[PDB]
Amino acid sequence: QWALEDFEIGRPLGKGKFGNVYLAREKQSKFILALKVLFKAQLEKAGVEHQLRREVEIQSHLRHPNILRLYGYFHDATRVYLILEYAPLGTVYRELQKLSKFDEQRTATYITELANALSYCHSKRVIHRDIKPENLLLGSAGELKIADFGWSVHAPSSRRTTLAGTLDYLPPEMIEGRMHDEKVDLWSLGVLCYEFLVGKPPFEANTYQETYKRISRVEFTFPDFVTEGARDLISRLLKHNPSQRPMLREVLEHPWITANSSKPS
Ligand SMILES: Nc1ncnc2c1ncn2[C@@H]1O[C@H](COP(=O)(O)OP(=O)(O)O)[C@@H](O)[C@H]1O
Ligand SMILES: Clc1ccc(C2=CSC3=NCCN23)cc1
Ligand SMILES: [Mg+2]
Ligand SMILES: [Mg+2]
Repeated sequence: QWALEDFEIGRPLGKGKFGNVYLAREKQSKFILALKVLFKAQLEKAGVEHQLRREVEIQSHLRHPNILRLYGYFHDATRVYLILEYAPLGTVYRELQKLSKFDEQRTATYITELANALSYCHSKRVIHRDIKPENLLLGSAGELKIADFGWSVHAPSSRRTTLAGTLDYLPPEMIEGRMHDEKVDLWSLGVLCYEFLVGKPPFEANTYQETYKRISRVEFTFPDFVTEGARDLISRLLKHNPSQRPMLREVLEHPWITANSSKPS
C-alpha cells in the first residue's frame, strides 16, 4: 500500500541500535509523522525478525493517550519502514540531560502517566520490558508516551534473546535468565523514579560485571535530599522478590504520588 514515494523526508529525529528515525510528511494529506527505518541485513545478522513482528503487532492494536501510536509499515528489499506518531517535544532522556534532576511534582506526574500506560498494557498481559528514558517520548502538551515495543511479550516468559547494552533498568530475575512476568515493569518503574529525582540510576556502575553485582544484591543508597515519601515508594518497587513488588493500583494511590502529581489516574 504505502511506499517511500509517498513521503517527503525531513531531519533525523534520533538513532537506535537498529532504528534510524526521521521526520516525514505524507504527500497528499500533508500528514506529519515519524519514519523508523530498519536495515534488513542487520535484522537478519542479529536474528530479531521476531522482535520486529512483535513490535508491529502489539503497538498497532494498542490505544492509549500515554502510548505512542503505530499507523503501519512497508519495506523495499534493503529496508523496513515503520510509520509512527510524531512526538514533537522529544525524549525524556533529553529533558533529563537538560535539567539534571526533576523536582517532585514533575517526577510524580511522569510516574502517574507511566503507571496508567503500563496498567492498560498489563490488562492484556502485555509486558514492555524495556522501559527507560530514551524510549519515553513527549507529546505537544508535554504528556509522556511509552514507545519502542521491540522487547515486549505476553506473560509468563523466559528470555530467549541476548541482552545487548545496559543492565541498568532490568530486575534480578531477568538478568539471571529466569522466568518473569508483569512485575519486571514495576521494578523498572522504581529505577526510573530514582533516576528522575537523583540524576542517575540506582545501580549505575563502571563495568558490566559490577552493575550485575549491585542489581542482584539490590545495593542502592539515597542522597540526603530525597524525601521520606519518595524513599518509601522506591524501596517498595525495588524488591528482589517480584511477588513483594506492589500493584500499579497501589502506586497510583500512594500518598507521595497523590500529593505531588498534577494528573489523575
Ligand atoms: N515517534 C518519534 N518521535 C520523535 N522521536 C523519535 C520517535 N521515535 C523514535 N524517536 C527517537 O529515535 C530514538 C530511537 O527510536 P526507537 O524506536 O527507540 O529505536 P530502537 O528500537 O532502535 O531503540 C528514540 O530514542 C528517540 O530519540
Ligand atoms: Cl501515511 C499516513 C497518513 C495519514 C495517517 C493518519 C493517521 S491518524 C490520522 N488522522 C488523519 C490522517 N491520519 C497515517 C499514516
Ligand atoms: Mg529504543
Ligand atoms: Mg527496539
